[PDB]
Amino acid sequence: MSDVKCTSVVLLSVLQQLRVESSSKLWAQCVQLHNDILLAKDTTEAFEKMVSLLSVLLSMQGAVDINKLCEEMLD
Amino acid sequence: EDKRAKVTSAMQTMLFTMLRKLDNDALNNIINNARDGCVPLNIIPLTTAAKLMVVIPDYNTYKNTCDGTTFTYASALWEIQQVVDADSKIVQLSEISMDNSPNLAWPLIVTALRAN
Repeated sequence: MSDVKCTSVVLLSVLQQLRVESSSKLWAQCVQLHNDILLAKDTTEAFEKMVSLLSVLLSMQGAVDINKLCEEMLD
Repeated sequence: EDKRAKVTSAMQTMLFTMLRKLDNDALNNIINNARDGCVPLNIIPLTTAAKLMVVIPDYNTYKNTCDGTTFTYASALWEIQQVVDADSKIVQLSEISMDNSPNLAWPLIVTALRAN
């Protein structure tokens, strides 16, 4: 569960560099969702907060095109 | 932001690498659910029966995703009570059948609650 901490630390920064540190409420919830994941001591809670955190990035209609990111992977 | 735009791609390319490799079903479901245009509209709620808005773009996704009043998403269980249409106009379950498809206002928007 080294990875799940680490994905989490980088998800927040991806959202941070998308200038949602202005976001105040969106940010605050992510900050404690990221904080609760770091403080986890099991896999489910950690994936359970992890699933919520990432919902944010996917709900931003223009934050980034996942099709074109995904199409960038194996090309 | 131009050079920033390169370091931007490196971080969130790397992120979906570390997400494909995480190999969770919940993460991989919501990630690929979103790739064919089926994305969340609010944060996923873990709390007891809190609000969940998702966008469904076509009937294919629909009859792939909706079991009567129960819609499976995020390796979880979801209970609905609000399906509107593209022209923000509320729909009903029975009306989203295989027999009404082309007349309706896709995409549809389901509102959902965690299930006991």
